[PDB]
Amino acid sequence: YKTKPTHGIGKYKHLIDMTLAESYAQYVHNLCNSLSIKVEESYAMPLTTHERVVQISGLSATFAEIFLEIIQSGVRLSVXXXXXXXXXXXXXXXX
Amino acid sequence: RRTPPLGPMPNSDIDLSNLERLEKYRSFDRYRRRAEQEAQAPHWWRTYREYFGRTQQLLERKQAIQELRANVEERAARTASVPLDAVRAEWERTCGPYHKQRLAEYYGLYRDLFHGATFVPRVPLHVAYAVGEDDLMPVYCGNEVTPTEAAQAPEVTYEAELWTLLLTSLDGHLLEPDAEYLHWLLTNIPGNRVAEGQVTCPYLPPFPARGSGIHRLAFLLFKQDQPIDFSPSPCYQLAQRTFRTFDFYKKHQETMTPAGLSFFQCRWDDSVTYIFHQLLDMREPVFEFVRPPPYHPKQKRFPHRQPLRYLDRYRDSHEPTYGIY
Amino acid sequence: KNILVRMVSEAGTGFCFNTKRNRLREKLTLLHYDPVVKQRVLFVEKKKIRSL
Amino acid sequence: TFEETERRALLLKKWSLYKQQERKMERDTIRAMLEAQQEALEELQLESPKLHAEAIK
Amino acid sequence: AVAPEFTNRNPRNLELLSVARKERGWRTVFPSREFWHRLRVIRTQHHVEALVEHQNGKVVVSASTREWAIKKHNVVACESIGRVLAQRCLEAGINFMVYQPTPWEAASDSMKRLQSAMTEGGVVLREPQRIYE
Amino acid sequence: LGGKSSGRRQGIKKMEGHYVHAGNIIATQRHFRWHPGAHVGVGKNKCLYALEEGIVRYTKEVYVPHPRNTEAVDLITRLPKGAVLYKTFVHVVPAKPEGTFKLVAML
RNA sequence: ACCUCGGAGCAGAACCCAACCUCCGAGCAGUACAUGCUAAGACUUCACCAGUCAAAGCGAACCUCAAUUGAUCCA
RNA sequence: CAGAGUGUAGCUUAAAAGCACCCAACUUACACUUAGGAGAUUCAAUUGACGCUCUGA
Ligand SMILES: [Mg+2]
Ligand SMILES: [Mg+2]
Repeated sequence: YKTKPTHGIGKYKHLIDMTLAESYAQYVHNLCNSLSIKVEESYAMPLTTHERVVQISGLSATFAEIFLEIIQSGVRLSVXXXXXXXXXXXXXXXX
Repeated sequence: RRTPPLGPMPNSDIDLSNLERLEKYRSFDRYRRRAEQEAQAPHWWRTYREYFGRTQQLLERKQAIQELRANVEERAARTASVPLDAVRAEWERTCGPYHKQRLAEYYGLYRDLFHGATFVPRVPLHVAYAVGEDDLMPVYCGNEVTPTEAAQAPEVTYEAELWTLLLTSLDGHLLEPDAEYLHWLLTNIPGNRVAEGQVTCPYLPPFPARGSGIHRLAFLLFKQDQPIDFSPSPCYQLAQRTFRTFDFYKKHQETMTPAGLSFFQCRWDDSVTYIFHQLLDMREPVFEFVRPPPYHPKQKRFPHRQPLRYLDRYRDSHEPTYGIY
Repeated sequence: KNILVRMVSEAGTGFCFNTKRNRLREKLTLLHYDPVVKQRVLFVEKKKIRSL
Repeated sequence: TFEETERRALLLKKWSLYKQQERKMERDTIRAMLEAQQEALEELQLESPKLHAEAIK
Repeated sequence: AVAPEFTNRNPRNLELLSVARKERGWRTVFPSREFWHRLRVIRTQHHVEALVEHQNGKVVVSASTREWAIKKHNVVACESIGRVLAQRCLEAGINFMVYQPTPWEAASDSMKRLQSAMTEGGVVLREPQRIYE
Repeated sequence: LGGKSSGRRQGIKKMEGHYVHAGNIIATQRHFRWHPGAHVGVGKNKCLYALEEGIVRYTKEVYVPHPRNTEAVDLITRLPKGAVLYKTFVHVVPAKPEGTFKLVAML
């Protein structure tokens, strides 16, 4: 009841090659999860070629750098633009 | 009028500044667990409970486990039923005593027999009632066995190197409650054998009245440091055998501590009648079970929107009455 | 869209019940309880009884 | 076949065992880096603040 | 001499008679609280507990690989535990249970195995009705 | 234009501490302003009723939805890792004991 | 222009509460075919009529939906 | 190489636990679930002696 000391006890609203590439993407996702970063989305973009994405948002420079290094440590990368090499992968950021 | 909460409100600490940083229970199981934990905790707002409610040994064990694993090598797992008897034995040896307490608590032996105050039955008591040749019907703590099977006194073992074995019904039959009926009383026993020890009160079978429910007999076993006197012939008089274990424990069992328990359920049977007639020498009491009558509101003069059944609810009874003609 | 129809039990004759069914589709057959027979029995559709 | 399956299970187990160690190692490495960073920031603070600020940017 | 109301005060009396009151409600909340005894299985990392509980919350009977007697000598482990419990149940005289798992839990093999073990032991997982009138 | 609907007369019909016989309706509502607790049922309207003779009591109890009911589960999942939902529950605390053993005869 | 029924505000916390006040909608669908029989005890749109809920029992298994409707006599 | 804090596997008003963690399957992937997996009181009689963290040289 409103006037009772147990007022808002129920209140809840306020609380609320290709294969290889895929594997790599998965790994990246896992890493992100581990390190506590928001993985927003992932795509399945179209000899043959195959692209995968891991959309990321919010990470400080030092931490970000570390993450990048870990990713670096095959196929390719593309996010300052930071490309590298060993089908295709493209971890687009939003820091 | 907005009153502040008496103690701390739930969900206060976890809301925080941001919601998107936290872990959230992606599962249900975690949530369930949390809920359970919360329930277990007390709170200030009434609430459910208000209204209703060695190292070496370890190392050895580890080694054994390792050995087992090696033996398996695992393949079997990739379907082994395991020996149960051995497990049971182990339990008896080690945490059986611990377990027994819980059962006792559930069954209200400590509250009724000892007036409160729990204790661990350390020494494992092993009783069994003989039924023909074999098998001996074992009195495991909690078991249902009939008074036909309990007509003659049982065989007892425990593997312990003095004792006093007792057996009492906790309900208090026939006469007023907070009373108990003893079935025998073995005393000043040396070691594992009953025949060597003395007997004051000899064995009756259980004698639960018909439709009285289920009764809970209890064997008791204590540790004797000092040998002691006790207190009445081969008697079947009921007014002698009425005795409560609490008072007895208090005014006498001072150089004594109980170490072994086993409780045993009883119902009506054809032997009960015999017991009542032959040795007790009286008419056996029959016990039904009567529920309280149906409610109904007060008799209303113009019932209004009830059916023609209104009048059948208030009537004594059924047959057609003819007033005066 | 929906028709009302009467359904006649084969066993436990005399007992008829009223049900819905779409106007476009099949004549209805249905298992259902007869309290006369005191068993489940097949009813068959017979005569529509208003349409709606 | 049975034998093959048995082999396979063992192999899988081995793989699992391997992976966890690697993961642990990675974690350790990360932790080390973090520690270094923590040290470094403190040092910067102690020494010259402008530089620290720049680093942070 | 005999009294009119002999008061048998065995806690489990009205359960075996199949007359004592089950808690009827909680039809929104899970699990349903209408049972004399409930088989609560609690799985974790390492060890798998199994319990027998009343409405009160008093754990009457249990079996776990933590209890170290059965740690001597996983689905198999679970099965073993269940078997042990069944034996325990028999000794206690709890031959009836209610088992209200989550759907996933129900589906799971370990749970099934446990159930089977219980059945073998001689403990039904349904429990008789209250008997009114 | 529009509708003018009559008052629905819903709400609590029996308050905490009232003696409520088996069958008495306790509280009527659309949606769950109260939930069924011990010995309290739910009709098709969500209306709460006493399943036994006894006294009504109200309590704020932790709420766990049924696994099969999806929306609630989702909500639960959404909440942060130390959160518990809580909800109000209505119980009947039974008075008269179901049974009394009486002496029929001496046979 | 409206005339029956329902949901939200006015009507902020047990019900109740108007206007040719402000705003949404309904006059159906879908799944069944034990939408079988009966029955303690309640609620009720401020009357009545209409509505609602419903333990147990006997029969059987192993309802969704807010509104979704209409008396009597007559056919 | 001299001192101080101590010293249950990642982590705990745990006492060999529970949380974390790993592999496979379902998953675009994550998540959930189901099967499996692996882990510890640093060591000698509350005292001493090996390991870290930290401060000196
Ligand atoms: Mg009225
Ligand atoms: Mg019913």
